[PDB]
Amino acid sequence: GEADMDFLRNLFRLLDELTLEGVARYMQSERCRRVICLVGAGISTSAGIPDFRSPSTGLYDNLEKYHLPYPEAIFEISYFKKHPEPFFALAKELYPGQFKPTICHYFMRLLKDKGLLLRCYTQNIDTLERIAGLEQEDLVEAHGTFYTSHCVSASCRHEYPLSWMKEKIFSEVTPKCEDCQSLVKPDIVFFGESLPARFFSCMQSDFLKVDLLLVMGTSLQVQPFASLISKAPLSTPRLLINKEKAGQSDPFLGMIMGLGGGMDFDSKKAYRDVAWLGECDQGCLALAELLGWKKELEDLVRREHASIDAQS
Ligand SMILES: [Zn+2]
Repeated sequence: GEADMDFLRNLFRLLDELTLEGVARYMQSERCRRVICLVGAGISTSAGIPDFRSPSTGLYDNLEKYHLPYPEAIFEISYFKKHPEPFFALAKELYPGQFKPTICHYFMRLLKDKGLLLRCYTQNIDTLERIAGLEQEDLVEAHGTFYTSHCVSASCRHEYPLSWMKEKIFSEVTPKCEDCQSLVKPDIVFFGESLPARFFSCMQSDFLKVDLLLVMGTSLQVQPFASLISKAPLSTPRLLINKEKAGQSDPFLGMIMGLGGGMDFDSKKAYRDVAWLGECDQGCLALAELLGWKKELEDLVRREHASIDAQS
């Protein structure tokens, strides 16, 4: 309890039918023991996370002053080591503290609480999964996280807490290691940086025994997820909850998808994939209701959001 408050204070085998109802019944069967969620930006839009693709907002205004050689440079490790300022100016905007987890995030928290969540693979860097209660062990953050930070020197790797980093960034002080003076950066996985070994190992193990895949707030044709979805055993049901199904646009990926076990919701061969088109929060609300978890989710969201306001 006090630990939860300190945590927040510092921060701030098949379906009967191919329908959401069918998935809910499957989830209540004894065969559904391991669930993997693959999530993208769509699960955080209701929290107020902006569309990072638009220069519209004042998000990148502070950056049009450092003159980056190419867009990806702000997340490239060799560039960071020579010019850390741009990334830290952007991180000031991205660090957690201004947003609360959504209904969708707390739904995954329930899966955790109930012993159903094997793993949550996320493309986001808003830290909302962790704020919602998911622990490192439950997560494969494709692009890393701002929650942990480490000295960039391979011979050092000293770790630093969120409050240590948070203070520096808001004070606009470039974080330096206290042991070796090298730069310290949040554990966002930069181009040219190796990701934790755990990522590959989870990707190679988790889909062998998964009983259900919940894909939310992301297109199926996204670099990481495209491959993971086809790794699950052939009998594993897969549910997509997103506002719209993405269109084609690219022959190789498309063909590889059709030949490798990609989602099949509508063909004559469809047998285990379900698409539920609408807002992620609405979809999790719908699913929770079918499972008899409406009130529990309700109280969870209300209570966690209130703890965040209270801080303490
Ligand atoms: Zn160091």
